[PDB]
Amino acid sequence: ALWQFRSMIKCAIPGSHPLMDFNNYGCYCGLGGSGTPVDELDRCCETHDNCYRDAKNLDSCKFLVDNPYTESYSYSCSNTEITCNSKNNACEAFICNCDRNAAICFSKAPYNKEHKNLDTKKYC
Ligand SMILES: CCCCOC(=O)c1ccccc1C(=O)OCCCC
Ligand SMILES: [Ca+2]
Ligand SMILES: [Ca+2]
Ligand SMILES: [Ca+2]
Ligand SMILES: [Cl-]
Repeated sequence: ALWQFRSMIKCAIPGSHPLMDFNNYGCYCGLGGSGTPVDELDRCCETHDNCYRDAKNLDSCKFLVDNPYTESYSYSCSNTEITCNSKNNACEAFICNCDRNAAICFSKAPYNKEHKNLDTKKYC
């Protein structure tokens, strides 16, 4: 669920304020996205967006208000490492992996301050 992804990001990058660091960054970090990602951080976000698009295609899975962000799963944080609980159902596990792969991706991508609140109408 959305709150758990923020909390995952804080797990992987203890310095971070996720909402202020990664919301409205580049072309993809943020509600929807358009164009081509501007750096590898933005591409992590585009990959997360597409991970969610796939999960919605799982005929197996029907999310409240069709938003996988509404679906809570179980995970834990130990020393910077994220673990998705194996007892999450197939839909939860899918979302859990989208979020973990994105948190780990954000953790290893250079953070370019020029790309925070990018003018997306122009650059994306
Ligand atoms: C399916 C309707 C979309 C609903 O908005 C959200 O869940 C949402 C809410 C708060 C912060 C970020 C997002 C987001 O980044 O969502 C990405 C979905 C873009 C269509
Ligand atoms: Ca985000
Ligand atoms: Ca997005
Ligand atoms: Ca659930
Ligand atoms: Cl966020």
